[PDB]
Amino acid sequence: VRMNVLADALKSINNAEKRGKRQVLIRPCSKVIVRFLTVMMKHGYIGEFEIIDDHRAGKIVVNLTGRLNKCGVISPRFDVQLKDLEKWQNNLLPSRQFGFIVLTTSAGIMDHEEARRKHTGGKILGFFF
Amino acid sequence: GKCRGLRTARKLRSHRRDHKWHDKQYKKAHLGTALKANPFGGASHAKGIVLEKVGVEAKQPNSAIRKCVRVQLIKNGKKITAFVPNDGCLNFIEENDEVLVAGFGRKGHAVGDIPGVRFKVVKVANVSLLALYKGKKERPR
Amino acid sequence: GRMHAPGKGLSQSALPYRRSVPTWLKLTSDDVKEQIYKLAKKGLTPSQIGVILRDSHGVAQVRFVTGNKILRILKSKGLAPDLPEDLYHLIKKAVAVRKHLERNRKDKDAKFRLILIESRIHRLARYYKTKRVLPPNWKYESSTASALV
RNA sequence: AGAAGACGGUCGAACUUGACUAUCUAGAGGAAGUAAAAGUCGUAACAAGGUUUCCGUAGGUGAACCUGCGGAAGGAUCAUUA
RNA sequence: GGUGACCACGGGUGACGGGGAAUCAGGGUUCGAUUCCGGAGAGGGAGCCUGAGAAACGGCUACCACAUCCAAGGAAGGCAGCAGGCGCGCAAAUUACCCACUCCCGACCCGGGGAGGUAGUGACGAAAAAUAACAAUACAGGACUCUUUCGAGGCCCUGUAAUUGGAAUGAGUCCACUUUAAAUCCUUCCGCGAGGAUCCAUUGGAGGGCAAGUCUGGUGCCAGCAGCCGCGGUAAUUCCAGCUCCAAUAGCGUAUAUUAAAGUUGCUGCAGUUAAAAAGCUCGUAGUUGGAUCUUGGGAGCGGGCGUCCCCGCCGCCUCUCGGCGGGGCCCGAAGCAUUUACUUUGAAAAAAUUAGAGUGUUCAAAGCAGGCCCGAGCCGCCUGGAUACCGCAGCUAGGAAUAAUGGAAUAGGACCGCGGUUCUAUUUUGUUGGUUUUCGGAACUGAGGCCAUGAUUAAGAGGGACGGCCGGGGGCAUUCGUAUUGCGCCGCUAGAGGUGAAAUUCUUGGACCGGCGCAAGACGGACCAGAGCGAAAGCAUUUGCCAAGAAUGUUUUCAUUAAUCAAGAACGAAAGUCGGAGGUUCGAAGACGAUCAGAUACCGUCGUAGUUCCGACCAUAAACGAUGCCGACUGGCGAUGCGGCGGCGUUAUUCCCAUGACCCGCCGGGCAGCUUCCGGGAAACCAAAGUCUUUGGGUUCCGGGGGGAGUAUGGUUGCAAAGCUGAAACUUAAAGGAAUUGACG
Ligand SMILES: [Mg+2]
Ligand SMILES: [Mg+2]
Ligand SMILES: [Mg+2]
Ligand SMILES: [Mg+2]
Ligand SMILES: [Mg+2]
Ligand SMILES: [Mg+2]
Ligand SMILES: [Mg+2]
Ligand SMILES: [Mg+2]
Ligand SMILES: [Mg+2]
Ligand SMILES: [Mg+2]
Ligand SMILES: [Mg+2]
Ligand SMILES: [Mg+2]
Ligand SMILES: [Mg+2]
Ligand SMILES: [Mg+2]
Ligand SMILES: [Mg+2]
Ligand SMILES: [Mg+2]
Ligand SMILES: [Mg+2]
Ligand SMILES: [Mg+2]
Ligand SMILES: [Mg+2]
Ligand SMILES: [Mg+2]
Ligand SMILES: [Mg+2]
Ligand SMILES: [Mg+2]
Ligand SMILES: [Mg+2]
Ligand SMILES: [Mg+2]
Ligand SMILES: [Mg+2]
Ligand SMILES: [Mg+2]
Repeated sequence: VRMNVLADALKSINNAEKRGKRQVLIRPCSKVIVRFLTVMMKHGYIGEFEIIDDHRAGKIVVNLTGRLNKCGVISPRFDVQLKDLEKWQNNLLPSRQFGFIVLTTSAGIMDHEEARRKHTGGKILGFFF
Repeated sequence: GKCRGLRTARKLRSHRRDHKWHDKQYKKAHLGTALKANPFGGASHAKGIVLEKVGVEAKQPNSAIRKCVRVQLIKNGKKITAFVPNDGCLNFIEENDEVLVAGFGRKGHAVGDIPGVRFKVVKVANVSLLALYKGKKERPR
Repeated sequence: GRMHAPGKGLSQSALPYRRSVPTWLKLTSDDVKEQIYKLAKKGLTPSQIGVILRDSHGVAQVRFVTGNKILRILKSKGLAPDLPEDLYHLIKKAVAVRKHLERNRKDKDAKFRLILIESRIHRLARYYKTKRVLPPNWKYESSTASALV
């Protein structure tokens, strides 16, 4: 069933941007969704998303742009110990020149660059690039 | 698909464990059989006594007689055919003469022709065929 | 796609944004709790009350009119049933399957619909044991079941 | 003080007979496989393989085999012309 | 009583445990008997003395197991100390010299140490590194310059030769010295010590993988070659030889264990339409996995780029009931404690060697750890090192609270001198000690009040549960009918008919076959019947009744995380098959004959047993097949149809309309299906899904790792038995196979 609500959503916003779809809604919604999408907003990977408030769960509607090649999700949230952060961002991103492993540490949800500035580890969620 | 979860380190380990008794190359190595079966008791070469000289008929596409030796190994008393490599060297080896027999390179496969002959002769009465068939060291007497 | 059947259907109820009462309604939190009250008294299930109250009567949802949901209104006054209405509907059903199985020992079909039903019972039961509405002891028994309805 | 000694008890190698399990092997004679690869008797299969083929089960048969029943198409018909 | 599939218990090991090793894009994989740490045993056990300290083996006591001398009464035996030998063995050193170094025991500066060092053996292995260089010729060439080219000047070159030529050196040998303990070895050097014919480089190759000759001899499917592919049958690029070349090269070969290679064990990270492969189906305990939802925006400042936009310290809470740095504060000392963790970050602790890696003319390097210097040595001495990082998990400490669980108030409770009643008992206090009773301080208990905006998040395009009107060859149990079929009864007429690539056994004037009318028994439910229906899969169709059960839709019905998949364990499971029983309609293994055929113990015929038919037990398998696990998400079209709903625009009917109902036209959910396409997949065939996969991981179940041997043997278990389930190896084997292509033969 709905186990992981990212994988759910991120499939459907990778899986639109292939078709070139202009915008998409994501059915279940969550806090973690919002908080990881707002990360994608900063590096440009999407445009402004506007969350509907069906009284229950939430829907979102994501303005897409052309720019997202793929976003995916590492499904079990392994615990990343900062020394490993490299070994991951080697084998999970296309280059050292862009690509963003979104993860979730002590000091909020954020990309790997921002966990490195603050010097924290924590749990991998996914990656967009 | 695969089990993929996070407290699944065992279902995984124990999965990748048994699905090696379906590997062939480990069930030689880790089972028992091999050490029990190969006259060469896990041992690179072995010494044995030449009990007679036997020509073997090669596998159809290539007709020829191969010129091997029935050996009996010391350590086991297990018998053997070993193809005496290189031309006219069977001529050297006489009966009841102590030979150091090594493998063929296929470790169990019989090589090419020589149907069902894993072993090749190397030494003969502490000499080495390579020295004899070159004519460097003569036959001892 | 359902617990125990292939049919992967969806047909469900669906409420609006709005929750605030819809102004037809007179009654008030009291006169609804006066009425739930008299229906449960007469002998109806917490579902069945919610029913009578909407078709004939007026309340979209009790929950919105009063503070709490029907069961709590019965339970906090002590008109609530012995076991959950939701469960003895399965038990009553089981005992009905039992009966004709006991006359017709050929019905292979009835011998899921029993096994399934039994299993949808046990399954239910063992949260009602962790949510602690049932005491940690009660158990099905075929024999004692027919009585329990 | 005090040796040799003797009654008792305790750990207990050892020896004798059972039990188990492990491992390893002796064996009259019997039946497979493989080799392998050129003998005889057919010709089962692949072409509509001359009998669409195959599964399971059964029964039969010098041998492939054959025949029932239920299947399968991996067919030799994606159709049969209200 | 304790342990157990979070896999105990049992068995095995080519198992003394760590520290590391070689491998290695990241992750592992195997090895670690190996000098450092930890353990054990001295043929095996047991017991012993003695000892602080031992159950001590360079003690002894037996026994067992071994074995020596003998005067035959007796006696002495323990190398898994060092040397050595034997046996085993594919597989491993000298009866060497010594306390000089490091250390230890002693009563001890003084002896001893096979601990240890030093030699010898020593392609276990690692480092460095000769096996020649150079001038001039003779030439053999080729970039400037010169020449139309041929030629030449020549700064450039390089090939072979003459060695023309001397120069240089080491390998050796050996005066001498150092070394050391005495040597040896090394480092130092006198003296001798290079023209190849020497001071002499070999091992495999020379078709390809794979760098290197269809050079030349010989053999001629032999010998032989060839890890695989292969060559060899009279010119072999393949054998044996010759010459030439290539690779590495002082090393180099084959023996096999093992790692990459292996995206062929796949955590990262394989696969399951057909290639090896998804249980027949379903339930289901462990396990794994599980929606959303709860402090924030914002404030105050310092600092980058009147305000706006990045960048920092702040607004862990509570306590102060607790310390104190006659009444104090001030806040640290204590604890509510981080709900209870999981997580993350910082410490501390992590034996050295190894490792990573600071520093360093070991002549470099493996190494070594020193060295450097100051110094003309008058300095009678200075200066610096012996860096650091990692060190899993668990354990310890401290920050953070991103996510994951987990917790707290609901048949009432937190606090609020809120108040009392009951009891308790501590101790200050009555100039001291006892008694009684108090006040008070702290428990415990408990009457009765005040306040607390006093407590339930929502209902999942999750689930569970109620109700509604349909729906459906879903299941059972009754009941009813239909034909044909054979059987018989009767009657009519008459001689052939059935069967067939043709015929006969067969049935028949004892009148068969045919015709008619009657009964019979059992079968099976024709057309209607469909990419139509239902169930789980086996699955499921004459009428009617009854009996439960179910999907779907409908639903501002209720419950509220209850769920998915699931080892283990259950329910059902064509046919065939088996025990019971009932029945014998046809068909029909087996079985009998006729033909056909070279034969047919086959097909094609004619009989007909078990069984197909029923009721009762078992069995538990299919090509049980969509050769597609189940749940969950997403991505395009377009047509149709089953059900339910909804809406509309029709009308036939049907009535005055209606309600309907029957058609039409839409929409909506979930069903069975179709086509179409450069989504995107896909080896290919193909596939709305086999799509979302090097852009690798939504959850989870099963399961394959070349083919056979083999679904065999053996073991276990179930079964009355067929058999079912679990399920090896030796051996052999190079492809077997799959998808598509041309062929070519049906
Ligand atoms: Mg289920
Ligand atoms: Mg096949
Ligand atoms: Mg052993
Ligand atoms: Mg010994
Ligand atoms: Mg000891
Ligand atoms: Mg002892
Ligand atoms: Mg000794
Ligand atoms: Mg050796
Ligand atoms: Mg020594
Ligand atoms: Mg070396
Ligand atoms: Mg030399
Ligand atoms: Mg080659
Ligand atoms: Mg490997
Ligand atoms: Mg790799
Ligand atoms: Mg594979
Ligand atoms: Mg299936
Ligand atoms: Mg009919
Ligand atoms: Mg099972
Ligand atoms: Mg059956
Ligand atoms: Mg039957
Ligand atoms: Mg019977
Ligand atoms: Mg017949
Ligand atoms: Mg099967
Ligand atoms: Mg697939
Ligand atoms: Mg993958
Ligand atoms: Mg295999």
